[PDB]
Parts: sequence; structure tokens; C-alpha cells
Amino acid sequence: NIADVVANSENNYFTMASERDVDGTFKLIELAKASKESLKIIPLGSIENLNYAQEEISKSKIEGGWILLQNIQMSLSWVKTYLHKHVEETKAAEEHEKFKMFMTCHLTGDKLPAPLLQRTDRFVYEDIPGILDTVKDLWGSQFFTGKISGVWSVYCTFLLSWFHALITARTRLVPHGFSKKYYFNDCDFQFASVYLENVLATNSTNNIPWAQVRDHIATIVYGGKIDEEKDLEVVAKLCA
Amino acid sequence: FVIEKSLNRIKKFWKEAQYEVIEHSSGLKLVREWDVLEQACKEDLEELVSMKASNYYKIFEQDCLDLESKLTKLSEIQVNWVEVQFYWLDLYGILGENLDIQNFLPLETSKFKSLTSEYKMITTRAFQLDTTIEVIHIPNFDTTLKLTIDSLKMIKSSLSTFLERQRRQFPRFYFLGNDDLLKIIGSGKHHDQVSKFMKKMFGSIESIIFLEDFITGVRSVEGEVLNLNEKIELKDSIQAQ
Amino acid sequence: KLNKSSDNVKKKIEALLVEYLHFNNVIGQLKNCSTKEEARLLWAKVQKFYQKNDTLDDLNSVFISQSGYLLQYKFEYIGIPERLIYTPLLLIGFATLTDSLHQKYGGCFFGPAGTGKTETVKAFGQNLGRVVVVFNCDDSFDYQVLSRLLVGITQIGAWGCFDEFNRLDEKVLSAVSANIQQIQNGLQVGKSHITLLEEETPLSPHTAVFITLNPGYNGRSELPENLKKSFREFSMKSPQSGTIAEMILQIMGFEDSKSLASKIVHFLELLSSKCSSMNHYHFGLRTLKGVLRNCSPLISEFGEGEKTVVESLKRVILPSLGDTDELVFKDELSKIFDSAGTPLNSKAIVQCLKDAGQRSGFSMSEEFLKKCMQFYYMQKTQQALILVGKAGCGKTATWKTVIDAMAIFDGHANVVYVIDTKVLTKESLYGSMLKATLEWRDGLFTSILRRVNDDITGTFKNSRIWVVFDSDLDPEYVEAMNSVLDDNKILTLPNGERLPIPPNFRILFETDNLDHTTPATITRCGLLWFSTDVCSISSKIDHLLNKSYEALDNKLSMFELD
Ligand SMILES: Nc1ncnc2c1ncn2[C@@H]1O[C@H](COP(=O)(O)OP(=O)(O)OP(=O)(O)O)[C@@H](O)[C@H]1O
Ligand SMILES: Nc1ncnc2c1ncn2[C@@H]1O[C@H](COP(=O)(O)OP(=O)(O)O)[C@@H](O)[C@H]1O
Ligand SMILES: [Mg+2]
Repeated sequence: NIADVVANSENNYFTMASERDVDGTFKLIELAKASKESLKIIPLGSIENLNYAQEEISKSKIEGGWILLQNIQMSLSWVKTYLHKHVEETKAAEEHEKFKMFMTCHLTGDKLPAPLLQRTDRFVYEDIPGILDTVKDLWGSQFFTGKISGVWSVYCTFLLSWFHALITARTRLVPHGFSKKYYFNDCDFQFASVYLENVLATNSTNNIPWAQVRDHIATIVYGGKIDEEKDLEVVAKLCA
Repeated sequence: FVIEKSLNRIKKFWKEAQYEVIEHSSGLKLVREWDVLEQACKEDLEELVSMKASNYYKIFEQDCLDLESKLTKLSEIQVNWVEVQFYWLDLYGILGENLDIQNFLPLETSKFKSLTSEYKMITTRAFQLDTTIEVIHIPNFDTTLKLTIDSLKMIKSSLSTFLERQRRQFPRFYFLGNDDLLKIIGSGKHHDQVSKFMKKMFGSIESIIFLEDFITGVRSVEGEVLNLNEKIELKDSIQAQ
Repeated sequence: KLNKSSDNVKKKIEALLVEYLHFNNVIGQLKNCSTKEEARLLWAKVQKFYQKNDTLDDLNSVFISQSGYLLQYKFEYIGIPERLIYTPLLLIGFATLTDSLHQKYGGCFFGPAGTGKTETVKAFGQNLGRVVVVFNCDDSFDYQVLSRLLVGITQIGAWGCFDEFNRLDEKVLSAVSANIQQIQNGLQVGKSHITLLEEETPLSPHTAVFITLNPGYNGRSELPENLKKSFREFSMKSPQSGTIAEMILQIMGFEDSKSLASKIVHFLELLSSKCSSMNHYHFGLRTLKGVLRNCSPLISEFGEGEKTVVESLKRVILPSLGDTDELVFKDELSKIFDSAGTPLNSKAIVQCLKDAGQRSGFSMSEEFLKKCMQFYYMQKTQQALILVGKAGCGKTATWKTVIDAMAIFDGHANVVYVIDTKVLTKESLYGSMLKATLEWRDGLFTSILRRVNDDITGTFKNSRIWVVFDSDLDPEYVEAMNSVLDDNKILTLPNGERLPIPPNFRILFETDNLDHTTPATITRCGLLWFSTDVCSISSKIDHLLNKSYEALDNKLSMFELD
């Protein structure tokens, strides 16, 4: 697992790549809480986050704490200009206080610099949870933020979590299931949940608006990405 | 003599080279074709520095050093001179051709007028020499060019800040380039050529309908006339923004 | 009321009829619903407008409701824009954009070119009373202007659309992606001020950014990874061409508009499937709309029947087709449609052509008359024309003969400037600027454009002007007159001032190849295609003999010559 390759290796640089479907940042959090803790999540992004990352990495290489960079695939430009040269200059991680650098990339993402990849240790995440595990995760994560409306909102959120799990399970099979590889991130689930809350608040506390709930979820929320009639009708029948 | 002839050719070329000038409508002497003599000076400097590599350099080292010093001074003169002319020519399009913009910026206009007078004096002094290499013998020629370029760049920065403030006053101006914005600002008493920029900053609206000194309404790109509720009154002192 | 109205109010009535046909369609759909639940379902998707009454604020008293989401209406003047027909796909696009905007997300449309993404964004802006500003990409377009425009959009709170966001250089792509991400994060989080263009500027919460992505070389183009989180993509399916054609024909007053629309769409898709694929063949929605628009001048000559549609299809589709596809077009027209093949207003002009060709020595064969007729009817509508063939087709003979015939017919003088576009440099054709003294030189095309506009002699008003670009055209040279080719019809010089072309100013491209021109140029210009030599192998010999005889007649006696 990630624990064995981290422990047995002597390099302080790791690149834990994965598919766009599933990310193993929770696995890295579990590894950190298992030993040495001191893990900071650094979400790459806008220029403010870019500067925060380029300062926090320099701080961590001295203080020795762990640090993780998510989605290098959306910050190649800074990686080529800063991370590549910084790792080249600090390839002697032993002279500095011992600290661990983690990069999460995408196998289907963009090309990464050859020296950076060859110097660092490499690892791949393939732990694809089952349908039930995804349902449990979605059900647990919703209620950490508290309740927003009546009980029907909870019931609809449960139904939507099951639907999201089924969709994500089907999207991993080709050409059976979905004829094309599609990625259904948490944004789709968030949008569908907000629409469900809106339709429950405005209309009534009854089971009446299902006819438009199914159509809106199938044709706009989860159907926006889809440009094939076969996949559209698959999503439509799943929603029905 | 294989080296003597090259040195003689360099001297002979620099004893005749002279910049071509064209008279400007403001009395200034504008230089055309900056590139030819600058390139000639740079190539001659490279030839002189490559001459030192040959072991026969001692015989003509004194002449080579004199030419090296003269050409380095000329290069330092030219680098500042070309860009001084460029900045002055850019700023004269903005200031000095429109009374209203001058009224908006009195300090900048005064500084630009002083710079124009000083640069005119310097250029008139330099162009009597009839040679572009003798200009290095004019005392404090380079320092005057440095002062002029610094003052022109500071004036340009002040103008840019003024334009940014003008845009922030009326955010629709961000759809107009600096040229168009200055054309609008300078149109103080006219306030009727602003309509040509309506399609650029207001989208559908194509022009304005002025009646006497009142804005009755605007018209779209399809010719549809929209009539305002209360006609806006315009004065001579009112700003375009 | 449309038929007895002035042109300015005709435009307004035509724009209103789209919405009233939409109302009729929605009411008819609601009538046929067998359940109250189905009626409510169908009514939810349709864009519903409301006016508040408890809110004193006048400018925010009207809001838009679709799928349960409410969007305010900003009372910005939009004029009388070309209204889009309310197809179900259009309503789904509106619903997607409303869904994205309710969360302060962005809106993204992707799909093959010609499905109506840019126009859908613009129409959604129009229906909310906003003027969506379009940011054309890779069109003489730098990044400083993008920064300025984005700052203006954020400060005034307008809506921005990045048309063709897939085609632009990678550096500016990344910089603009960073700026867009900053804007979108500022919108979602809600911070008053954002930092773009190295400056902290205020951000109006009503700002929105839309992006349209045409397909790439590989296939479906994708947003940059950073933007993928702040935008909601939406695939644009093939538009309901039948509904669009039916509503346009009904507005135009054509009888049996449903059958006519079905026949036009079926004919165009048959042409797409049957004709050999060529890079200049476009039978999409834009071509159908151009055919429908071109029917209006023909209404007075023929009427509002099917024959007008057939004649317009022959005016637009046919001249751009090759020799092997002309018979396919004729067969499909004879099959789907049924016309008598009798063109009106083609008797005096035909005689003028015959007189001009006889005077010039040419022989009026069937092919030559056909090509001259196609040129003459094409030049009425399009300002710029592209004559394509092989070396020796008869392009210059065709347009010289037609110009002479029109001079005889209309009585208008013709001034022809033949320009070889590839011999002269761009700096010599459009003029150049001296970077040392800022003295603008006119050039060649701009000089004659100035002469035409500044007709001090007063002759260019009562005469046609032709500028023929005899050499083969390339994208770089035509990029400097693309503004002339657009509906703007102004020559935008790099500096100095802008020159507007008069309606008399015609531009011809007597090229022989189309292997480099972008499809935008050929879809903005009337393309006439020569697939076979206009004259036979004996007509050319007779013409050359006549030319040599008239050359010799100047110095030889009559009896010896004869
Ligand atoms: N009706 C006709 N009868 C006889 N000869 C004709 C007729 N029409 C065209 N031609 C001949 O065909 C030629 C017409 O001009 P041509 O097509 O060669 O010019 P172009 O379009 O400028 O050139 P290119 O196509 O080679 O670039 C001439 O040689 C002319 O004699
Ligand atoms: N719903 C519609 N009703 C009427 N015309 C439409 C509709 N959708 C698209 N069109 C026509 O299709 C043409 C091209 O669409 P466009 O928006 O240019 O596609 P893209 O965004 O892919 O470039 C436009 O001229 C427009 O008139
Ligand atoms: Mg478009």
C-alpha cells in the first residue's frame, strides 16, 4: 500500500497519481495520522493559493512537517517554473530537516516533467470503493454540515446519494453502461441536492414533483456532460 | 595593412555618416531611419573588439582605443536619443494638439512644453554639426537626453494614472482604447463625436440624438429611436464622464 | 399588420412574432397534456416572467423564473436584436444557464460548430435585458485588451462570453484562465474586490462569464483543468432545424410553412449526405437561414410559394457546387420539390450579357451563360465574391462580361481596379507606418478606398467600383480586410483612422485554390465555383482568331484582311 512504499523508500519525494474518478487524499490523511502527523493540505489554484503554496513548501522544508500538493495537472506552469527547480535544488533533502513531499496527479492528465518524475518516487492509487462504500461515504458527509430543511430533504438526499453512487459505478465500465468515459464529480451531486432542496421548499411537503425532479436531474445536472443519446437515455432510465 | 584598411574604412564611414531629418509641424527636427547608423556603430564596435584578438593589435592599439571610446559614447547617445524621440512623439499626440486635455492636465502640459523647448534647443544645436559622430563632443548631451527621457516617462505615467482614474469614474470606458478615450475626453465643447463610440461602449446603442443642448434620446444599431424621460442638459463645463 | 408596415416597425413586428409563436406553441403543448402533473412539468421548463409588487425598487421589480430559479431583469437597452426561435433545445440551454448562474458558477457550451452556442448565450442575455459582450478569440486579439475588457465587465457587472475559447495561444489562454478563475472565485465567495490586472478593482455580484468551446482536432474540446471546477459544461445537441425553418417561413408569410420547412431541411440533409465532401460545402443551420433570408427579395418577383424557395436554393446553394454535385443537386431538387424551372427577370439582362459577350468576342454557350447568370444574381446580395476554378476556366471573362452587361443594363459606369494581392506586400497594399516619425503611408487598397469615399469629382456616387484580387488569396492578407468582409464594412487600419466602404465598393477574388482560406472568409463571401471551362475548344479558337484579326485591322487594308 502507500504506507509500505513510503516507509521502505528513502526518498522524501513521492508522486501519488490516480484516476480522475477517485482521489486518495483521505488515504494520505490516514497515513499521516498513523505516523509523524504534521500534514498540510495545499490545494493548488488561483494566484493567492499559488503564493501560499510556494511559501508553505519552503517553510516545510525547514520545519520538517509533511505537505501534500493536490492536482499538479492544473498548476504545471508553476510546477515547471517553481516546483521543478525547487526540487532540483533541494534534491539533498537530507541536509534539510527530514520532511515528506506528496504530489497527486492524474494518469489521464497532462505530461509531467521527466526529471521530476524520475527523481521522485512514484505510486498509483487504484482503490475503487464499491457501490455501498460510496453510498455510506456520501450519506455520512452530508450531515456533518447539519440540516437545512425538513425530513423530506433528508430522504431526497439519501435517494440522490444512491443515484450518484450508481452513476459513478456505471461510468467506470465501457462500452457497457456508458458508451464513453464520463466523470461525475461532487459538483453534480451538490447541484442536484440544491435543486432537490429548492423543489421541496417551493412546491410542498409532498411526493408530487418527481416528474420534473427526474427530468431536471437527468437532462441538466447529470445530462450536461453527455453528448450521446444512448448515455442520455441510460441516465434517464436510471433517474426514472 | 589588412587591419589598417579596416580601421581606415571605419574612420572614413564615420566621417560622413549623418542622420536624415524631416521637419515637424511643431518646429522639431525628427530623425528618420534610426536603425542604419545604430547597426553600423554596433558592427564597427564588434569589429574593433575582434581586432584586439589579432597579435598585430599593438601597432594600431591607440587608434583602436580612440575609436572604441568614440563609438561607445555614440552608442550611449543613440540608445537614449531614439527612445527620447519615441516618447516625445507619442506624448505630443496626446498633449499639445487638444486644448481641453491641456486644461485637464496643466502641470503635465507645462512640463511637456518645457521639455519640448529644451529638446528643440538640443536638436537644433546638434544638427548644425552635419555629422552624427561629432554629437558626442557636445557637452552634457547624454545627460540632457537622460533628463528628458526621465521627465517624459514620468509624464506618461501620470497620464496613464489619469486615464485609469477616468475609466474608474465611468466603468464603460474600459471597452474603449486609450486613443478613443482621449478622443472622448478632448471633445469638451463638441460632445457630439462621442456617439461614434456608443456602439463600442454601450453595445446596442449606435449614436445619440442631441436637440440644441439637450439629449432627447439614443438610437440602436437597427435605427430604433429611444426617447428619454427627462432630456439631459449639457453645458460647456460639464465633463464627458 | 406586418404586410402594411414601415421597415423599422416591420423589424419590431417580426421580432415580436417569434415570441408570440412561442406563446402559441407553449399554450398548445399545455392544452394537450393529459394530466395536471404533466402540465406543471411542461410549465416548469418554460421561461416565465414575473413582476414584483411589494418591492419599491423599480429597476429590480421584474424577475425571471425557470425550473424554480429566479433571475433578475436588468433594464438595459437591447434594441431590436435578431430574435432566436424558441426551440426546445433553446429552452434547455436557458435552463442550464439559469442553473449554473443560480450557484454563481459559470456557463459553458460545447459541441460541433453551427449548433447555436454563441447565439444561445446572446439570446439568454437578451431575454434578461442584458447585452452580452462577446470576446472573439484568436481574432487580432491580444491579452492587454482582454485584461481591460474583463476589468470593465467586473466593474459594470455585465455578462461576458468567450466565443471560440478553444482557439488562442497557450500563454494568453493560461493568463485569461487565471483571470476568469479569480473572477469566478470572487463571485462565489462574495468578496467585494478582486485583484486582476495587478490592481484591486471592485467586483459587481451580477457579473457572469460564459464560455463556448468548438470541437478541436481530436474531438470534443475541454476547458483548462483549473477552470473545470468553476464552470458547468453543457453539450449542445443538433438544433431543431425543422422548427426554426417552420417558424421563419410562417413569419415570412409562406403558405404551408410546415411542409416547406420539412422539405428544405430534408433537401439540405440529403445534399450533405450525397454530395462529395469539400471544405467549402456548408449545409448547416447557417446555410438554411441564409436560404430563408434570401427568399425575401424574391417574394416580390415570384411570390410566397414553393417556387420562391426553390429559386432561392438555386441562387445560394447551386453556384458553390462542383460539376459532379450539380447533377446531384438537380436530382434532389426535382425529387423533394417540384418546380417549373422558369426564372423571371432574366430576359433583358440575358440580352445585355449576349451583347457584351458578342462585343468582347466571347461565345455565349450554355455553361458561360449559366456562370454569368450565377455571378450576376450573386453580386446583388453579397458585397465580396470569390471566383474559384482552374487556370483558364473563364473567371476573368465571366466577371468582365457581367460587369459590361450591367453597365449597359443599369447605365452605371464601372471603375475596375485589378490588384494582384500576392505580388504586393501587406505594408504596400494596406499602407505602412514609420516607427521613427509616425508618418502614415496610404498604400494601394486604402488609397483607392479614400478616393472612392472622398469622391471630389462626384462620379463615384453614380458608378460601381470593383477591386479584383487576381492573385490567390491567403489568410494573412484577407485578415486585414476581414472587417470589410463583416457586416461592419469598414476598413480598420492598424492606426490612423477607419475607412467605411460604400455600397458601390465591390471586392472580387479571382483565385483558383481554396486550400488556405479559413471557412469564415468563404462563409462571409459569395463563392462561385468553376468546375469546367466556360467555352468549348472551338469557341476559344474563334475568339482568339477574332482578337488577332481586330489587332491586324489597324494596319492592314480591308480587302487584304478579309
Ligand atoms: N465564351 C468564350 N468564348 C471563347 N473563349 C472564351 C470564352 N470565355 C472565355 N474564353 C477564353 O478563356 C479565357 C478567359 O480568361 P481566363 O479564364 O484565362 O482568365 P483568368 O480568370 O484571369 O485566369 P486564370 O483562370 O488562368 O487565373 C481567355 O483565354 C478567353 O479567350
Ligand atoms: N434556436 C435557434 N433559432 C434560430 N436560429 C438559430 C438557433 N440556433 C442557432 N441558430 C442559427 O445558427 C447559426 C450559427 O449558430 P452559432 O451560434 O454561430 O453556432 P456556434 O455558437 O457553434 O458558432 C446562427 O446564425 C443562428 O442564426
Ligand atoms: Mg459560436
